[PDB]
Amino acid sequence: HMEAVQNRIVEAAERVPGVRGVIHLRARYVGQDIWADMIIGVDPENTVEQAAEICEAVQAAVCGKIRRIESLHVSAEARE
Amino acid sequence: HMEAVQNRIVEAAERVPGVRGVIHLRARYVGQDIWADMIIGVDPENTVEQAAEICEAVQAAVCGKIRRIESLHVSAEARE
Repeated sequence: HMEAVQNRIVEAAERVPGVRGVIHLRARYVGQDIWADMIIGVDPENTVEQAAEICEAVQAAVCGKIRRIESLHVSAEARE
Repeated sequence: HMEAVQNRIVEAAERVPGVRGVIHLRARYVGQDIWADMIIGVDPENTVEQAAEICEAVQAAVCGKIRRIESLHVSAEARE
């Protein structure tokens, strides 16, 4: 069920270089698939280009570890 | 009606230093009030802190020029 899977999403995101916590994570089942929407924190002094790069990195790492996720949006917000 | 008001939103955003076009703008009436959701473009080499600053700037400039707007979210995406 969901919570197990949410823990796995947060844990996978957090192991990616540049991720400063997961700020928000919304996940829902579309049948047997997961669709999710997430915000990560990032260094405020990172450039927008760097923030985008970490987001794709997170998107790839999470999709790679949790196979049932068929849609994942990752966006970023300054933190710390 | 709406389109007039959307033109005014885009025009106000675009006069703010650091705004590289309006990428997306969703506006709806909640009665006589406007609630809107917008994405601006920004220099990819700006820092996340700078991108946030321009967003607040846009939020303030648009709310100040279009009085019926009672809710406005501004977020940012690298452009050019």
